[PDB]
Amino acid sequence: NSLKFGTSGLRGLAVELNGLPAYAYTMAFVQMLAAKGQLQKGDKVFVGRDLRPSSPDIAALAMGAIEDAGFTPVNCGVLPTPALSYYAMGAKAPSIMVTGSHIPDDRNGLKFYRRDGEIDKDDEAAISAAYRKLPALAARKHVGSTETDAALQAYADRYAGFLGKGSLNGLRVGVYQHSSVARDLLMYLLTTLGVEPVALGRSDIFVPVDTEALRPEDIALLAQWGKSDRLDAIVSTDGDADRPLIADEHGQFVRGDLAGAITATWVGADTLVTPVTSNTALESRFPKVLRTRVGSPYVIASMAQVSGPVIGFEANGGVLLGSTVERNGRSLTALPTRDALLPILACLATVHEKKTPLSTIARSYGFRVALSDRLQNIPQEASTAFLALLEDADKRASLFPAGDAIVRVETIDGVKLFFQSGNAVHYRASGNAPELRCYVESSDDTQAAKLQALGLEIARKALKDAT
Ligand SMILES: O=C[C@H](O)[C@@H](O)[C@H](O)[C@H](O)COP(=O)(O)O
Ligand SMILES: [Mg+2]
Repeated sequence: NSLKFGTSGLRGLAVELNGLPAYAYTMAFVQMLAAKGQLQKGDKVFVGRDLRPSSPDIAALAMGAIEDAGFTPVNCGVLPTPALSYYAMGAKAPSIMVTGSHIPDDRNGLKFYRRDGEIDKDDEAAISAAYRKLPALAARKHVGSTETDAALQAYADRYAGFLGKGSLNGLRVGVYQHSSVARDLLMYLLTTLGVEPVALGRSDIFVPVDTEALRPEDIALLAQWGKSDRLDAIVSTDGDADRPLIADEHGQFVRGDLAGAITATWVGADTLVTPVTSNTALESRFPKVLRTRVGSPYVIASMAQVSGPVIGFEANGGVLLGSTVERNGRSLTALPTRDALLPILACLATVHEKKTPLSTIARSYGFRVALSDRLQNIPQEASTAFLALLEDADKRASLFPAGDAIVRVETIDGVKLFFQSGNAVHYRASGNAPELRCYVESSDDTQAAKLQALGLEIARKALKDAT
């Protein structure tokens, strides 16, 4: 009942997914591929997972369905979503990642990959249609495929071999581990690159990290760790490690779209593709920016139409490298799905090459002061109603303070309100969980904080009133 596609992935409550649904959705997927002639009897399907409590069970159900359908499940254990996809795509095989990514800890999901990339919105519909048509099925777990570290090792080597052993010697970097599937990978990879890494804040409890809505606790932790004069940066990822979480030499967060810009510069990108929620200062630096709806499938579909490299990224910080990049005789092949290691390493490499701290690098882009947050536990019907309210000219004027007039409204993806002052407030329903997003831009830190608070209070009040 909670289980549906949305922005990307099939997601919903862990207690619903952990059972027949995970098995049946996996069956729908593989049978969808086989029907289309793309999967033949005995072909490999790679499965990976994150560190959510339900993830081992859900992976085992997925692997059961793969095998019952007549295909070969390959257990890749615990690893980043981009590691699984990089490896499976290199093997020309589909894959399934078990993760809820950023979503709350009572939820989980499945992220589906074809042999050549993320599933698209047509695929999502064909899976849902196939799922609907399945019989009333004998769900079965597969614990029997021994874990292979091949995918994690290949992924590590992608970066080690591209930058080269010892190429970042001199850096000292904190690794905020929490429950990131890359918590250990980052330690050994950084060490191989000549960085001195320091483990910080490992958690035996799953921590849902949303890089577009950091917990005040994580912000305070990054500041506290990063206030040491001993660290050049703190690096991390979210749960399934498709998004970076990067802080500078003072422990201040570098917003994901700025890490994305730093990465675009580093790889010498010709065209950038990013959603509408990315910082509006991007176009000031980069002359070819294609703006999209929010979500990886939208970014990928625009990247695919583009003929240096094509780079995609979102304000969540995930980077989608669209073209092979060359450097000092070494290649980094295209990986058109969100990655955290690329932006992390691009940021560290920039610091290393320019002998300049990350805060100065970040400031050099002159980004508008942006903030983002979300309200949790907001049903789809309630966020749909609120967003409709904002389409009424009278209602908009009623909800916002009179002194700053709304001069433009866009409904490309949610509702974005542009003000005469230059302020902007953007609301979106999350497609991945019952949450309402509020993103703002303003002219300085004080005004931005006030604007973020106002935007969230306006939504809170209107949501309570409509109830
Ligand atoms: O979130 C995960 C999405 O699939 C990702 O591609 C998207 O850009 C944002 O991280 C937020 O999307 P929502 O705001 O819809 O949750
Ligand atoms: Mg994620």
